[PDB]
Amino acid sequence: SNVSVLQQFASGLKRAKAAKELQHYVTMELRSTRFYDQLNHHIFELERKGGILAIASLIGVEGGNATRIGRFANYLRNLLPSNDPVVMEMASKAIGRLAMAGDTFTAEYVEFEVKRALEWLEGRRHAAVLVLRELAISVPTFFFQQVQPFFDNIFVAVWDPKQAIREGAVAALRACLILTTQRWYRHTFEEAEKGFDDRIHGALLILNELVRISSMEGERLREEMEEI
Amino acid sequence: LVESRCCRDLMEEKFDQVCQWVLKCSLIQMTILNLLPRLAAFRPTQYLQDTMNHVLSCVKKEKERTAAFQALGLLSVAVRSEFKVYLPRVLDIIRAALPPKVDATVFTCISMLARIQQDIKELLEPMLAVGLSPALTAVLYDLSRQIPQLKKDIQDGLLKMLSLVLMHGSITLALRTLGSFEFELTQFVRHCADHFLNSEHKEIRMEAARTCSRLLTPSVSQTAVQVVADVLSKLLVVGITDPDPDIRYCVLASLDERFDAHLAQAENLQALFVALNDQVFEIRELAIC
Repeated sequence: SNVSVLQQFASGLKRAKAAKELQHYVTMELRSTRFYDQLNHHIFELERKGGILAIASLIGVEGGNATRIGRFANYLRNLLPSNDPVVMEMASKAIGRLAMAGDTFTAEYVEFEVKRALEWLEGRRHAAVLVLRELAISVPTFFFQQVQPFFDNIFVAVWDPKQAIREGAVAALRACLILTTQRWYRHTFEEAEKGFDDRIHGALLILNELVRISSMEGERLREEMEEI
Repeated sequence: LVESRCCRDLMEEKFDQVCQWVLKCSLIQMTILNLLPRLAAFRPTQYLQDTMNHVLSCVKKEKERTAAFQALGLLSVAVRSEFKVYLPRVLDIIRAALPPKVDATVFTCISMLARIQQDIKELLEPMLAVGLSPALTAVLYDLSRQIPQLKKDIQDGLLKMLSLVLMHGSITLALRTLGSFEFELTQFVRHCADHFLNSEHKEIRMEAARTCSRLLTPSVSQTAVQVVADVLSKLLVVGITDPDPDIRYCVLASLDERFDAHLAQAENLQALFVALNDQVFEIRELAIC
């Protein structure tokens, strides 16, 4: 039971990874706990894509309510400090998926993550934008606890000399703007105008988000074109 | 509210940046093209002409044709009079671009610009030789449903390409097209019973089973009853003697309630009776129903 699971985890870490995660999730649902935790810890310590995928696959299948939330919280903060390669984006998504399970400690974990991400706001600003977007997508209600500091932090992080950092900041700002519009407009317009007067793509991206939010007529055409 | 108040100023500022940063800044060029469609829809002729010229300049530029193609289509949808005479530049640019064959954005621009009836008459030929892609089929299907100007011409072009494609994985798309939406057919279904009997590809067989049931729509003359009963036999045998259940599962799923009057034949019944004693439950559950 444990030897096969350990062998499958190593094979997935090093389409094979996706197949192993699906098989492990099916096997876990059909059905030991200590062996899975030790294998996950070894995968997380060592590789990076396999450990995050295995944790994400086991999330929402085994049924961890609070015990699994605490263990995943420590692991999630371990990979948050350093912005690893594109594989680490799955780990942030896995953290968001775990935070969206609806646990008692999910509200406290989201608040702690938001405060940590605000300090970070390019291995820190870019990671914070993706983490903030993941939290907003998974828990839009929890992302509205502190929205004023997020806008101020985003207005300063988007001015940094980077290219892909503003891409995540625009997406994070758009997600925050979408949540606000679903239920700050003056601050966003003034901040964009101040930066408008390196500073080319960022200014247009902020303006594009405001235009799409203000008028959704053109957004439907873009969505229809993408689908077709 | 707030955005609608400071909209002309933003449009004026956006126009200045695009006009000034013409060849100075790929990040800004990608952002400028995206921002233009947002400005064109929200703020609708000096602005339109400048935006079209900037899009036209970036249309031939590298790493910007795909962005410009979507931007031009968005502007055309916002105002039909603004792109009434300026659409020919897009058509002329894509006239020799398709015959020469990157092509994914070409179909998207046409689909976005489509949503007057004489330009699509000759434009079908360049699109036909562009290639057999789902985007091309989806765009053509959308044009036919939204604007059925020449339904036969779109049907003739699709049928002609389908006939020659099956004459000799890429073929699976052509089979999908015939079974995707309605067409204007007993010669196809007879040869359609040959692909899954000879091709060893499992993927082509999955679509082969699906298209046979949907293409059997003509279901009191003893000329079509014989042929429909023949093509039904092939699927029934395949659905029980196939190695993997994935092909078998879709065969019986296609044979839905509608074929109640066609599955009652004694020879056909023996095919179904075997499926009750099957190794996997997913087929047994379908067979008993």
